[PDB]
Amino acid sequence: IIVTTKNGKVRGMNLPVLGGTVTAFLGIPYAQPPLGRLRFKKPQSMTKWPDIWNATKYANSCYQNTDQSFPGFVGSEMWNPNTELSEDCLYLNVWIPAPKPKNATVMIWIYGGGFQTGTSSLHVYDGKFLSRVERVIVVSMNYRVGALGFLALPGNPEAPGNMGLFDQQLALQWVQKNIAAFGGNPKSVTLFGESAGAVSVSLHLLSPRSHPLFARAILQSGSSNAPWAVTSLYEARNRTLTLAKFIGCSRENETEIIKCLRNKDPQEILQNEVFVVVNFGPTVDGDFLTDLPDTLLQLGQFKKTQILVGVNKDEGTAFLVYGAPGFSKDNNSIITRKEFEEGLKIFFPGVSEFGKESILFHYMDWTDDQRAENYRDALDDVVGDYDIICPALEFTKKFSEMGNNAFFYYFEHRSSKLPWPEWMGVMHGYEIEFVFGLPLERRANYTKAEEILSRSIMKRWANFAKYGNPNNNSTRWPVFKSNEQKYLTLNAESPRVYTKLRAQQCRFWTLFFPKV
Ligand SMILES: *[C@@H]1O[C@H](CO[C@@H]2O[C@@H](C)[C@@H](O)[C@@H](O)[C@@H]2O)[C@@H](O[C@@H]2O[C@H](CO)[C@@H](O[C@@H]3O[C@H](CO)[C@@H](O)[C@H](O[C@H]4O[C@H](CO)[C@@H](O)[C@H](O)[C@@H]4O)[C@@H]3O)[C@H](O)[C@H]2NC(C)=O)[C@H](O)[C@H]1NC(C)=O
Ligand SMILES: *[C@@H]1O[C@H](CO)[C@@H](O)[C@H](O)[C@H]1NC(C)=O
Ligand SMILES: *[C@@H]1O[C@H](CO)[C@@H](O)[C@H](O)[C@H]1NC(C)=O
Ligand SMILES: *[C@@H]1O[C@H](CO)[C@@H](O)[C@H](O)[C@H]1NC(C)=O
Repeated sequence: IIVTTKNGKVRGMNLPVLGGTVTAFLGIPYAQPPLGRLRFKKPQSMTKWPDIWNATKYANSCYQNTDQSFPGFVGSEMWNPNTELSEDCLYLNVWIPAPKPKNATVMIWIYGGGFQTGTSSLHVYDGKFLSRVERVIVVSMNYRVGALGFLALPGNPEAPGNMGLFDQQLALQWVQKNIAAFGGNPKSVTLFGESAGAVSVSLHLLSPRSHPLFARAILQSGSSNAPWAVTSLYEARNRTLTLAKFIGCSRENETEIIKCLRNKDPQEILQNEVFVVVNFGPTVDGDFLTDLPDTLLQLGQFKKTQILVGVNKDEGTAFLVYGAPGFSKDNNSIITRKEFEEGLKIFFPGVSEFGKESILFHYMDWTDDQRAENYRDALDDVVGDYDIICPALEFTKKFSEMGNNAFFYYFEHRSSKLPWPEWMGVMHGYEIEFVFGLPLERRANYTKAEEILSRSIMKRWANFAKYGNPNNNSTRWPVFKSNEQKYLTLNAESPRVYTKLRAQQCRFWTLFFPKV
């Protein structure tokens, strides 16, 4: 099982997957290690090796602070890295079906994590089931996060900004030059990702030099037009200078502020990263991204192709348990009105006190919901609608006004193995295990219905990658058009077709709230 690339030969391994076999290549380098003078710089093309690269084990994860908000709790630690942390982390993984195909569709996964955390070696990102069941080739790459991936000085090639996004772009370039040798069709590539990875996929749609590197796109719970996605270039010069003051590298000569940072330790950078305020994420760098995503969308400046977008029913709950008063994973988080208004101050830092009164009126005082859970559920809807759902709906509507086919889903199933409490519902991030087919292993002790639901989701995802349409006697997933705006619910009982998701709420965020 040796495949010959353009930089050398790589060895793989065969995995027993669901009574069959899947060939996996874990840890193929796609760029020179960004060590020394290459730190904070854009990735350089990988050098050649005459030997055989073994690629039989998940490579290193990029340096990142780990989540320690809930010690020992699996619901938080399942997202922490599971390999050694090092700056030498620019590697990718490939999963080829067995027997080897000849022109298989390729699906490339881009993990999320607020552009500060994440790795492709997580168990929930294991592509072997998807390659087995749907006979697609699955690719995933590690890209730099935090300051080491998004430290920005305007126009300074020592730290230009969006380095982590260029890491993804170079990994897409590797697929165009090498996936044919593995049995994949370089003209049938689909990008899919979740949260910050969905922001990444939607930024590749807005980056012209990425257009020829893929065919279609899938956005799970994220889009680059979200309020938290992209900063301006001056906003990114600040924070970069603020970090320099905290770490002790303040210079009046800018290009040598980076020479001081290149000689600090990676753990030293991570400890001062958090004191700056997404502290180091995508910016309008003028190279990868030339304008704010909302401007590029209004100008029609994006790749014209099909997209598949969707959100989960309870997007906001995961946000609230990490920094909102009254919320806890150890009780029902029944909050008072005072705690509600303090939650708005956290998630709406600059808005006025009348702006917060507008939110409270449209989500609470406009109706008669006198349940004890009113303020709690409404604050989940406020954060979910403002930060995830309504931006994703606006992204899909823009692609539809221009005449591109789009498909929208509404995930409603809560995993029977969800470790978080019940008040959090269908959380941000917990559709991924159904997309990657984890309920198919009967030893994982998912319900039989969850295995069926997972096979359905994997089929719809793979159909969209292969044919540009997720759809047969099953419930048809209609096209999302700008007028009717039909979407499909994803659940274990019976998927339903509805129209205009959260329409009243999104009309408040896009038509009325900007005016207060
Ligand atoms: C759900 O849980 C949250 C989180 O609380 C934490 O988990 C709980 C399961 C429980 O173990 C808690 O003890 C634990 O902190 C609850 O929200 C927290 O509520 C507590 C009070 O119950 C708040 O702590 C208090 O805050 C005040 C500062 O504004 C201050 O007056 C208090 O200190 C005084 O009183 C204590 C006695 O409690 C005394 O020891 C001190 O010396 C002092 O006099 C006290 O620190 C937390 O700030 C709250 N947390 C947040 C994030 O807001 C929540 O109430 C609970 N909900 C339900 C419905 O049960
Ligand atoms: C690569 O894998 C082969 C086959 O298992 C093994 O013989 C070899 O030792 C490995 N290479 C290294 C450097 O360990
Ligand atoms: C794969 O399909 C593309 C069109 O999608 C075609 O141009 C190409 O020749 C095919 N390659 C192989 C190896 O079958
Ligand atoms: C970043 O911006 C804040 C707000 O204007 C300012 O006070 C601070 O000095 C800036 N940080 C710099 C220039 O390092």
